[PDB]
Amino acid sequence: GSRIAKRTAINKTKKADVKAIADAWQINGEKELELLQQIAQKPGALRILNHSLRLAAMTAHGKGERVNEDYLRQAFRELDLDVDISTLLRN
Repeated sequence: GSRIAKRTAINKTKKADVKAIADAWQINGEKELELLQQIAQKPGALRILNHSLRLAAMTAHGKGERVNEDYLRQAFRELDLDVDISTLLRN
């Protein structure tokens, strides 16, 4: 049957919801792999933050993106997380 995972999982938890955004994606290379080493398998909640957390892997964001632990925030924050990171950007 359907292979739906355990929805409602703990994606970046709530307390680590903004701390993961820092050590979660390209923040170091070994400390970020750990977070996802136990987060993309038990998220069930990205979507909400994924709207702009999809950047965690998008290291080419041609519009606004830093290059380091900050990049993450400048990736899923430099924009807004409501429409700029949606599917609407160009003209």
